[PDB]
Amino acid sequence: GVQLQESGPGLVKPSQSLSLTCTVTGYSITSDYAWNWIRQFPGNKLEWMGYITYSGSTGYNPSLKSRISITRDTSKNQFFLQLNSVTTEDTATYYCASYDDYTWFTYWGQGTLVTVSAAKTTPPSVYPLAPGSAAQTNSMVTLGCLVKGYFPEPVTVTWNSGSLSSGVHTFPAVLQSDLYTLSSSVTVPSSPRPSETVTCNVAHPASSTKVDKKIVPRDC
Amino acid sequence: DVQMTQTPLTLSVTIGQPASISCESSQSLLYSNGKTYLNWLLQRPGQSPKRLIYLVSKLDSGVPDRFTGSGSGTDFTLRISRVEAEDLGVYYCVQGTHFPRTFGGGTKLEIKRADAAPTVSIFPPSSEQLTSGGASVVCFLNNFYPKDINVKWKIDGSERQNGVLNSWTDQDSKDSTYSMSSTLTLTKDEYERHNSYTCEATHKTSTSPIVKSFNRNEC
Repeated sequence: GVQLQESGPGLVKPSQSLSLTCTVTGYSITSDYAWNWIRQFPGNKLEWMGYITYSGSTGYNPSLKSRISITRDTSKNQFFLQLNSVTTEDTATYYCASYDDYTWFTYWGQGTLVTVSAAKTTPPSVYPLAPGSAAQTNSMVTLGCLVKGYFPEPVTVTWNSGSLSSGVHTFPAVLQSDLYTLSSSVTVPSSPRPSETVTCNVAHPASSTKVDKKIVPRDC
Repeated sequence: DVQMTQTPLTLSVTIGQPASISCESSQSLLYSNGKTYLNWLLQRPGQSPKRLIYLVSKLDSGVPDRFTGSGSGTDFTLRISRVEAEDLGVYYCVQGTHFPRTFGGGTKLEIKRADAAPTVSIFPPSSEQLTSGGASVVCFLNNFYPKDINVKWKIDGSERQNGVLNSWTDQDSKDSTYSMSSTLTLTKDEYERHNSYTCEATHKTSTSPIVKSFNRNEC
């Protein structure tokens, strides 16, 4: 199986230099093809940045020329992207991809989110959202988790470690005062809760955070 | 600097019917070797762009018979014979004939669904948060359609607009509905000065708004 994967900081200060690594497994970046770095801006616009051929030659997008660099380490089978004097306008998801507009060869990485900002990394606060006296009639019960005050993106939310996913809606984070707030709701039949336990797991990579919160009812 | 214009920007299609997206460049994409370098990418929510078509009509490995590509020079078209739920996402057309390679704005495909009234649930602040001196009241309006939804908060009968954070989700690829999150944040003190909290929603599904509330003193 073929595969590309990006690695690098998720947070970078403006003016600093962005440095990403793309590792390829299952094919030699020296054999054939051109290896590319593409970025997707929030709003969805994509932007081809540059490439490095299996021969060592590179091509860069004119608008980036002045500050872009793509090199490689053929012995590790990975090529790197270096962008200088990054501004907040460089916040985007960076993908590495390889393809031929002629053959059937096409592979994209998973992408890595890169936020450019002065703000400082901040672990999130997690709060369980239990009904007030909601669980009464209907056979379904909705519960929730509030993830607020973290930075930067992203956080991963699960319920019962993945055990539960059937009816989960995890809402997109909102930036409100240099900090993010996100929420996640889960609806289960009235038989599971509060009978059998329901937990929301939250992980904030940047801050090496791992928090589990059980949704226990309020006595009133 | 070869502009790639797509149309429409957003396409709503009812499951089982054909869909059509149009791509058009500022310059011919026909190359000197007689080959046209135009591809169609698809990006489902939470995932990476995925090529579906190259050389304007050649299908990629694993791409369904449903998709079809055609065009020539400066006008290409992606036709989906019959749409399915697994087709939700953004469609982009790329050009690899003239440097630099450029993409179209992308076309968001939305599934036209049967109207659904939101299921509303409201949550008081958790004692754990109040301790920090903060109070966030949350309101979830799950699985509804269309996306046209309006939320309004009322504390002790009077409307409050400041301190609200709304968040919508992408169309559910499973039932084709949307869900929204509305959070009203107050300080510990202001929350304790009022008792009746109401989350009110107005949607195409009903003539009178859906209401959910709670009294701070009751639990």
